[PDB]
Amino acid sequence: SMHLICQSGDVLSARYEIVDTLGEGAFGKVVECIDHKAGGRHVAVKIVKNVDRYCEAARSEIQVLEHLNTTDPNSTFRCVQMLEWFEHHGHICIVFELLGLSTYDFIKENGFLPFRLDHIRKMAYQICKSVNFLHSNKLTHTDLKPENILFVQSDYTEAYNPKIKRDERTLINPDIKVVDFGSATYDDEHHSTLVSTRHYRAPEVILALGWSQPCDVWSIGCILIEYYLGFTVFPTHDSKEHLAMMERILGPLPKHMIQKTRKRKYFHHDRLDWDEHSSAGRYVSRACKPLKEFMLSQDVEHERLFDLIQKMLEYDPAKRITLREALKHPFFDLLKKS
Ligand SMILES: Nc1ncc2cc3cnccc3c(N)c2n1
Repeated sequence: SMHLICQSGDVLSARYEIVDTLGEGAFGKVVECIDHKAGGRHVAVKIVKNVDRYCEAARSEIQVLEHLNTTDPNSTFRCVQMLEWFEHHGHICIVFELLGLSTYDFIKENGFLPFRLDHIRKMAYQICKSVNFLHSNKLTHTDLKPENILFVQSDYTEAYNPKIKRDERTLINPDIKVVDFGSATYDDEHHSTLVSTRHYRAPEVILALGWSQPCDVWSIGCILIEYYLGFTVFPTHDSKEHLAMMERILGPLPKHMIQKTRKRKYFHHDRLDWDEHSSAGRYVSRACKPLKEFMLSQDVEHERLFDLIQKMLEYDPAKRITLREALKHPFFDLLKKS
């Protein structure tokens, strides 16, 4: 039914002409449109599947963006601006400023290669500033991932970089914004037991110990390592394998978190019940590595990045670095006068 109303040429709300699809999910899709009542300006419209789960998420997102766009009308803190919302043939549609590619599509279309370190630095700072602003307003985003970070403009120059032997796309401007506030939760709201997309899920979430702001910090840690590597660090759908991956990369989970989890399935007597010599086990041993072994250079800037990531990927949420502390980290010094 959604395909009936989201095609090129369609006009929504007697105003917005659909050009093309920007992205799709189980929530619905986002299409680029020409706004004929605003001079031809292109915008992005999110058309939400007509399903209670996703409908409530959209009403929720509207609430949250009205708050944030009011607090921060100039978008100093880099949340996407919502321009309008409306109903179209029973579907909630939310209009946003049009942005560039997500950091995920860019990596994908560039052959799954990493970003340059100086871009990672600017991007990381903006992500941390943005989400920290959410945290100031008693909000957790809960679904941070590279699909939900978008370049403001994804214009690029090309050069034959013979370090790979292939034409290369290089970002002109690495500014980003954060999108997708339909899972965002206030400190006082009910916290659902399963949040975040699998690969960016914090261990307190997987183990169902409760969560709040710190789980975003774990997500940002994952995002940063993917920017550095150009691939997903926890490419698994299974929770136990995910936990095994964490151990191979970050070492054993804290005894005290294991004792507390309602998810007894995953464990035996204080250790993860994981057979290293199994098929999946041997894959994890050879693929996954201790964090620091992923570094591509001993150069101090690389070390600095990896120190920050390590602190974002602290298992115990109570000990995990906060974004307020993260913004003062030495990795970011190169962005400041002195
Ligand atoms: N290019 C572009 N521009 C704005 C967007 C807003 C969005 C707002 N919420 C979710 C997804 C969204 C997108 N994929 C967007 N894509």
